Amino acid sequence: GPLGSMAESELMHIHSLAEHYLQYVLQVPAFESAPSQACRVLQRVAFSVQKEVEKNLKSYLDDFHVESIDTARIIFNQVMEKEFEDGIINWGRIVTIFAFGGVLLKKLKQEQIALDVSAYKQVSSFVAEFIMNNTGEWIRQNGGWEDGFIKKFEP
Amino acid sequence: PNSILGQVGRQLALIGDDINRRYD
Repeated sequence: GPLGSMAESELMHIHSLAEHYLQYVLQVPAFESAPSQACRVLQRVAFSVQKEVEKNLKSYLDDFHVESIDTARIIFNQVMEKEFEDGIINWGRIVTIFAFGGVLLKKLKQEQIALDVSAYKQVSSFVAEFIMNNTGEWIRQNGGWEDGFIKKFEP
Repeated sequence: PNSILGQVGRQLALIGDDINRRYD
C-alpha cells in the first residue's frame, strides 16, 4: 500500500518485535507460541540490557513520573533525541530503544497498578514508529533482522 | 548545564555502544 511492500513488511516486523518484547517484559500470558529467532534473540538481549539500564540509571529513574501514556511518549521522545544526538546508529543502540520502552512501560504499570491492553499496544506502537523512522534504513543497509541482528548477537 | 533526560539518553548511548562492542 502507501509505503510499498518492503517498507510495510519492515514496519510490521518492527511492530511485532516491539509488542512481543514489551509483552515479555510485562509478563503478559503467552499461548504456546513459537517466537522467531529474531524475537527470541531480541527478548534475551533487550531484557539483559533493560536490567543494566535499570541498575545504572536507578537514581534518575526513581525520579521519573510516568503517570500516563502521553507522559511516557513525551519522555521517550526527549530521551531518544538526547541518545541519538550524535547521529550514530548501531545494533547495540537499537536494542536500548526496546529496553527503554520496557523501562517506561514498567514505570507506567507501577503508577497505574494495573495496565489495560491499550497501554502496552500504544507504547509498542510509538516505540516501533520511532525505530522505523529513525533506524529503518540503517537496519535494511545492515542486513535486517535475520542477517544483521541475529548474526550480531547469536552467530 | 545538563538535564536529567539528557543524562539518561547519553547513558543509553553508552550502554548501546558498550553492547555493540561486547558482541563483536
